[PDB]
Amino acid sequence: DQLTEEQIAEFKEAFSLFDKDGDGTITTKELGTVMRSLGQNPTEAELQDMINEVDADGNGTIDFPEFLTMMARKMKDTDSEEEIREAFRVFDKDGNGFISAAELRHVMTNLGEKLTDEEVDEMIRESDIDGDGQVNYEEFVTMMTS
Amino acid sequence: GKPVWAPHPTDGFQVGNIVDIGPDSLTIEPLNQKGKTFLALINQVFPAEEDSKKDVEDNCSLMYLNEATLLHNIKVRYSKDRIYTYVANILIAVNPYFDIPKIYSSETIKSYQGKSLGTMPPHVFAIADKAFRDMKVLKLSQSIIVSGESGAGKTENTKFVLRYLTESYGTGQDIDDRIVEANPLLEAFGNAKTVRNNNSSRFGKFVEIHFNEKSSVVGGFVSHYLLEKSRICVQGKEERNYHIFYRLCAGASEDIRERLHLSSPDNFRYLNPLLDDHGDFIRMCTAMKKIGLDDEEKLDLFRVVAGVLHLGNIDFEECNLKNKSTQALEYCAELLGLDQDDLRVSLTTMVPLKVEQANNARDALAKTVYSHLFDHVVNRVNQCFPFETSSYFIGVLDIAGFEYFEHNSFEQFCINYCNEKLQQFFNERILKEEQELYQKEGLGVNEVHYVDNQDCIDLIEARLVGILDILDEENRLPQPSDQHFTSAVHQKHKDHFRLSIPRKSKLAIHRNIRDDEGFIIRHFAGAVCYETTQFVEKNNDALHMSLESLICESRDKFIRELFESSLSFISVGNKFKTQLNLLLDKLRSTGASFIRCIKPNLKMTSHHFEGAQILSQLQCSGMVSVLDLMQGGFPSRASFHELYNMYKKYMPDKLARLDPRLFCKALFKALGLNEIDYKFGLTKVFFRPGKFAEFDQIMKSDPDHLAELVKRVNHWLICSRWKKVQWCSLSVIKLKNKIKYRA
Ligand SMILES: Nc1ncnc2c1ncn2[C@@H]1O[C@H](COP(=O)(O)OP(=O)(O)O)[C@@H](O)[C@H]1O
Ligand SMILES: [Ca+2]
Ligand SMILES: [Ca+2]
Ligand SMILES: [Mg+2]
Repeated sequence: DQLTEEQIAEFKEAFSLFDKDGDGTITTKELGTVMRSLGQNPTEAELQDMINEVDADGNGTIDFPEFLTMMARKMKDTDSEEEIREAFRVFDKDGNGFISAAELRHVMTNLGEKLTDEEVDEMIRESDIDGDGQVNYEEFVTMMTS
Repeated sequence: GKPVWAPHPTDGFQVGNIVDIGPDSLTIEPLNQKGKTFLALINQVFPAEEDSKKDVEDNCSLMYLNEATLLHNIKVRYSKDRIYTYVANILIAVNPYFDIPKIYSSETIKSYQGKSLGTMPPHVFAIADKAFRDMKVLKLSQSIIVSGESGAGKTENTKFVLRYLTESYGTGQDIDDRIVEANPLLEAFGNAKTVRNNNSSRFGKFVEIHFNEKSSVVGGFVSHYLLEKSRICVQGKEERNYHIFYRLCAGASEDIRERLHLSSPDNFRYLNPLLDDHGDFIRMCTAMKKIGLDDEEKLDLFRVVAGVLHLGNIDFEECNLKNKSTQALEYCAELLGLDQDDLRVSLTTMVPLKVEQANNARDALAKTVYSHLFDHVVNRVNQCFPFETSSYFIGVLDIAGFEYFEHNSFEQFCINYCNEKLQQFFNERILKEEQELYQKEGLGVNEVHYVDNQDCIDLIEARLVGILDILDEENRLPQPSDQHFTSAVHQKHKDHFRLSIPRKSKLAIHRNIRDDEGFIIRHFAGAVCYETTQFVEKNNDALHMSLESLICESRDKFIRELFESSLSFISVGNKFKTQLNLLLDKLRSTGASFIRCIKPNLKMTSHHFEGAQILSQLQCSGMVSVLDLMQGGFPSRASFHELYNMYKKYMPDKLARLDPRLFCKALFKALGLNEIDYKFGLTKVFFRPGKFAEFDQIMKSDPDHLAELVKRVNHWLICSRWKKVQWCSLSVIKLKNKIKYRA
């Protein structure tokens, strides 16, 4: 897609969370599962309408370039930053401005990522630049573009 | 020195150790035979898989993909009743010679529906499913090419394909039953008990299931090729004529038996256990009613079959009819609607005919009648599932492959010509599949190539100069001669790379053939020596004007209608060339799948893997050519799941908790593997020759050092895990916004 090579590379890794069997393709089944896992609640009509735009093939499956097209829309300057802020709020469950190890665990395990409590503490420590033992918006953004 | 695969005269390959290297050959010590040595050419010695007990579903999962590792892999699988294995998309099918439980059940058919290759164990059902899905999704007709020697299982696997397709994607109506009853009905008239197969196909077929725009069944079509006409009159010891004769004699009612003047097969010249002729007649009648054959049509077919039988009982003497043959002429004339005297005249007239010439006239009339009836049966089957229009088809090709005979005549020439054209199609299609994969997976530039056999095809079929046209010219001469024909072929193609004279052969048996009595063709699978005696006779399908007029003017409408369609000369070679060219036109417009059937032994026994015989079949089916093609790039292909399960044990638990893709990503970063030799594709890791073996060696090396390599990429791994979930969160929000946008 008309994204930066680095943005495509990051979204390719994100797509593997939808494509658990991997496989190379996803259906409305995997879209909904992952969206539910991250606080979203689309209907099967909404998912089926969204997949119709990127599937001329008609088999009800989409690959990574089709997934990139499905995510694309006419956007403003402000809209892009609002999305990253919304993504951070997915992690910062209580909205206190910091992602705690407990909050990160919720996100990780909701996504089916397997990891010990020690490893969650380790991810927190690595993202934690100011050493306060938690991740703020600046640190979340710095990590996102590493 | 690691053990390798070296040639073995009966096993194909054996395990040994290279005890000495030379410029041309290697000195092999067979395993556990210290002191014993033999020489093998360097190109006949192959690396072996370290684990001799492992078995893979796809031979592309091997560390070394070669004819020896393939042979070993399919052998291990065969001993466990795993008769199906892949070579990427090609299916290898080893005849088990017994009914394997579960694998052909309706419940197993269901378990294969909509599944991609590799997501289920290798199976004929998976190939049939892929043809349906590709036809529907790509909006392109499909072909399934089923090759192999006599008795390899081509007819069984064609039948599994049609049961799979009809049960899964059929209408649920009687057309479904008509598609599955079509071939068993043709098998009565076109199949025979031979030394190699008790239910041998004596004809080639292309079976098409036609579909509409909605991928719904609208009809079917059957094309038939080269019915073996010689079998109608004469059959070798241990062999029989077409099934229908024995079935009709065994199962016909007291009424049918009386009307047709039938007795036991022992009383018919044209006729010669565990073959249930009685029960098979019952199944044939059920098939006839299922496809819609009325009792009148059933009797009309039977009358012609009985007519041919009685014609064969007409004996001559120095010529005139023998006294004992009076009842045979009467029974023949009655069933064929001819006058006893007109037939008697025709069997001994020009003007007078000797005993041998009389036999030939009787046999020529029998062969022509039976062949016309077989054409009628095929067309009648086609009439049971017709369609005005269709959008696509799924076609199954079942024809005899390239094979061994001590005496190769005109019939083997036609079959080998066919397989030369089908092998070219196979090469083109495996090359195209390899090119698609290098694009799709980002393996860069292909630069892979096979040796084309167009020159072999041209030697046979080119207009004016080809063998087929030079043969036809011979048939048209005042005094046709097999020798004059052979000389014309040698003169015209003296400089041809694909043609040789018997005199030049390393084999004394071939050198005994005079230059004008044979020729050698360098077919794709090996040189074949043809004896050209009877080529001119075998190339003529035309029945003498006297015999033709007789049978055309028959009192019976049904017999007249067999010839309704119709120097007396019809080219068998050029008729086949035309049919084969229309078949290739159809194949070239399709997406193609390949099934390689393998006969495990010459004794119809289960659990008896004859290495050398199977290796020879893999050579003659174009598989080694296929393996060379694949060796040119990335022959080792393992999915992230496969590598994760194989190698997670050698890694720290922290890495074992990752998903297969990230586990593989982390491993490649930690090992610092070069992107030339190892390609991280879409769903698999692609390795260049020997690279999967190198990688396996690194994984099996020092555990503490591997852990250190993993520790060195810890920061990168933590950042990778964070970004995966952060970018996934952005995906969900972008997807949520696209839903909102569309509303
Ligand atoms: N998969 C199979 N399962 C069971 N029996 C089989 C199978 N394949 C072949 N056979 C046996 O082998 C015989 C010969 O197979 P067939 O399909 O007629 O070979 P071909 O058509 O290649 O000459 C069959 O009649 C049957 O007895
Ligand atoms: Ca918080
Ligand atoms: Ca912090
Ligand atoms: Mg057959």
